[PDB]
Amino acid sequence: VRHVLLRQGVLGIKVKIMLPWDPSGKIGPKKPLPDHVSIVEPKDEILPTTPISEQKG
Amino acid sequence: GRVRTKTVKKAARVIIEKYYTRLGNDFHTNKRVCEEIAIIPSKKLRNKIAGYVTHLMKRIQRGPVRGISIKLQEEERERRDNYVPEVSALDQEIIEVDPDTKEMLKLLDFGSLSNLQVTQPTVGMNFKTPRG
Amino acid sequence: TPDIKLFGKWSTDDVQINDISLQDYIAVKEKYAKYLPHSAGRYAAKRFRKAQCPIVERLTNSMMMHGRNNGKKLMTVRIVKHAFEIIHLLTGENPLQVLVNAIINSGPREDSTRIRRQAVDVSPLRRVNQAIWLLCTGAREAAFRNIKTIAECLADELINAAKGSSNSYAIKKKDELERVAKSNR
Amino acid sequence: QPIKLARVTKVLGRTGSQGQCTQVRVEFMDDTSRSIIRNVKGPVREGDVLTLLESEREARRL
RNA sequence: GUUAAUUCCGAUAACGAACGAGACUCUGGCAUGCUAACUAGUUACGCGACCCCGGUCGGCGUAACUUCUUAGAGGGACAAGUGGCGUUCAGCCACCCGAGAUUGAGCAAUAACAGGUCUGUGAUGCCCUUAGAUGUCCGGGGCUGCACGCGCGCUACACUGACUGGCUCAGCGUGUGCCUACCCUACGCCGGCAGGCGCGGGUAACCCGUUGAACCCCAUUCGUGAUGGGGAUCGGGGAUUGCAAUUAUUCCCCAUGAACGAGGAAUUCCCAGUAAGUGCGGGUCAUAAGCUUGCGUUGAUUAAGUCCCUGCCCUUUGUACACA
Ligand SMILES: [Mg+2]
Ligand SMILES: [Mg+2]
Ligand SMILES: [Mg+2]
Ligand SMILES: [Mg+2]
Ligand SMILES: [Mg+2]
Ligand SMILES: [Mg+2]
Ligand SMILES: [Mg+2]
Ligand SMILES: [Mg+2]
Ligand SMILES: [Mg+2]
Repeated sequence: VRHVLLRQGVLGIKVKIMLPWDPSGKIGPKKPLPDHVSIVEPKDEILPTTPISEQKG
Repeated sequence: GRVRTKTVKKAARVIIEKYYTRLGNDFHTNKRVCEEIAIIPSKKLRNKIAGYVTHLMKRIQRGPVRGISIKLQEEERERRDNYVPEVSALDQEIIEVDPDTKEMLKLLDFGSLSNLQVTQPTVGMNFKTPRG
Repeated sequence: TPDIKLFGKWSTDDVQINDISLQDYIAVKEKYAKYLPHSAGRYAAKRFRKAQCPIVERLTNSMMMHGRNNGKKLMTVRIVKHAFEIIHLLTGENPLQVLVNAIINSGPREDSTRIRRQAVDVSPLRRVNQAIWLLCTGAREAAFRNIKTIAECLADELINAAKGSSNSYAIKKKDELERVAKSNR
Repeated sequence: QPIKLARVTKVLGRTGSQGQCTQVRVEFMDDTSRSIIRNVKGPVREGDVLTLLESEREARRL
């Protein structure tokens, strides 16, 4: 919130800027939003239909 | 009112869609499973999401759920679509034929057939609904 | 006395509730009778948890009114105790039975309301509440600006209400409400 | 006009201008086959007895 | 249909979205479990004091530990389990387990008022004044004036009370200053009191302080009398603050002892540790609480509903209104 002094009067300036989320915390805050539910992707696994072994050592 | 919001419900549907094998019936198990798989900032939202996960899993164990894509139910739906019977119901030994249909088939090229049966016409013309 | 409970020096049993309509809403027999009418609370949390509150505790709670006496529950426990003493030393019966008979006789069976007024029969819990309010109001009106103390007035009002001799203010207001409801129906 | 007891078997809804009267279905405990509908002031639950001064009146169902 | 909610289910010329609500933060409670402790203690011992082996000690000191103390990470509650209602969806009620099955506040959308503030600003446009000043400083007065009416509050109208003694329990807090000249006070004497005189402690879990607060409890005196209820008005005196109290600054003592006998039309606030009674801290403060803001004690009546009044939010309808 700042003031500027023109010749006819005085004007107020309000600048509100929402900072984006970052994991590092330099460009914005570290904590994510309370509404954003970050869900990771499941890895592609192949179900084995034949029982095998991996004996080593 | 203990009504779950869209940030609970859509996230819970995504969790059950991606991790149907991991989740289960017990609240205190699949709550920790959702804590592991999903980045939830707050415990209250985590509990809401886990409770709606338990409720949708109860809905899945009861029957099919509309807004979900389960691999096993999709495979069952694909199997029921790809089910083919033994003999066709279109192949019939006796086919009922109305006399005006017999007249139009006679004026066409296929007048006499092997497995048709011309029936008597339904006498008494009362087919419309009474008014009012 | 581990098995049977003693309300001060008074027995829990031998308290016959005459009206079967007021059987569940008078909590005096075999479960709800305690040593003192004082308690912790929680009875005003749910709607029908007020019915499970014992009737001597309800009289103890309804007695403290009119500004200068709000929140003196030990003091009105003393009042109710000395009033039960005066009830026994006058009538020669169980003060609990006298109070139950006073509630049954002082409770109006009908009232009238705006649906011009139409008369309707009241709930039994509402009837217990109205009786507890009316006998307390009559006892306080008899005790205000008088040599006769509050314990003597409450004892006399409970005994006159159990007798039904139409000398009690609660019995008079009960007959007035019943007569007005008999008129406008 | 004798006095009859009646047990609440079904509460219907709030009646009155300010919403202060419960519309109540009552079964008579003397004659169990006859049952009526009356407006009742006060907190009413299912399964309690009212002491009706007369059984002949009946409230109008809305 | 449901919800405190444009909260969701579901339909669908809409799809994809956004603010708000929700989500969030603090507060309140449950964790005999983790971390902690000579600015909190606990229980055991060793002594000391007293009473007839045992009991008390906030009397002293130390041995493990954190239950009480404080504050950190966690956890715990989600309509999860059951029985019903419901398109068997969204959801609703009750019950078991349980410290909780709606704790309370903050934040709070678009659009606007010609709402308040130039007397918060060295935020400010324009106008006025600018030396005999609307600038600034000093002395006195006023902001308190009193035939009248209104509003927020305090005291009460008493016996469920007053007076006099005895017992007995708190939590918010605050406390020695940049200018700044003004702190909280223990303890010992003088005085009935307001207060005064000296040694100390405290920049604060160290000292005030185990904050010995009131309401309440117990026992006398009173006896329904405008009474020992109530203390307005007023006279005489004594102290503190300040340069200065007169139009009594406040406090203390004696005395004077009014209306007020539960209040008309009208109307305010509220439903659980809530209203009300009751006292204690901060702000204004040199002197100072009938205000306000927080905290603690005792602690209920009635209600789990409704649009009847006052209003608000959707849909439809009508308009000759659009400063509506
Ligand atoms: Mg009296
Ligand atoms: Mg204006
Ligand atoms: Mg001056
Ligand atoms: Mg003024
Ligand atoms: Mg006046
Ligand atoms: Mg006096
Ligand atoms: Mg006097
Ligand atoms: Mg002020
Ligand atoms: Mg018209």
